[PDB]
Amino acid sequence: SMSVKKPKRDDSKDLALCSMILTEMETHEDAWPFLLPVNLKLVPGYKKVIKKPMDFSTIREKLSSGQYPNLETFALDVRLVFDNCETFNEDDSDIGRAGHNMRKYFEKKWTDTFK
Repeated sequence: SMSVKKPKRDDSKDLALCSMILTEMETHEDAWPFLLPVNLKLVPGYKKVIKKPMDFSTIREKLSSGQYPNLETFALDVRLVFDNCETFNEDDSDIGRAGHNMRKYFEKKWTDTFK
């Protein structure tokens, strides 16, 4: 509350560490469904059904240009990529399995780096 603060957590390396995690996600073999925005002219249903599209390139541009105020807003966009994938793709598809694998990979790096 006013003039009463918990001790200051060091957040000065967060930007660098989220960049490293994102590099690792970009270079995973199962990243291919997620590297670029889904083409809304060529994929029927996507525009109407997926209210907030997100992809790794879009996260990388936001990260590089100071559009994440803190590490939690970064994790929300990464998880959005996987939540959108589950909304649109069957679990038993290559893309559906890719998304489960990537979410697992991300969540371990997130815990090991910050928790």
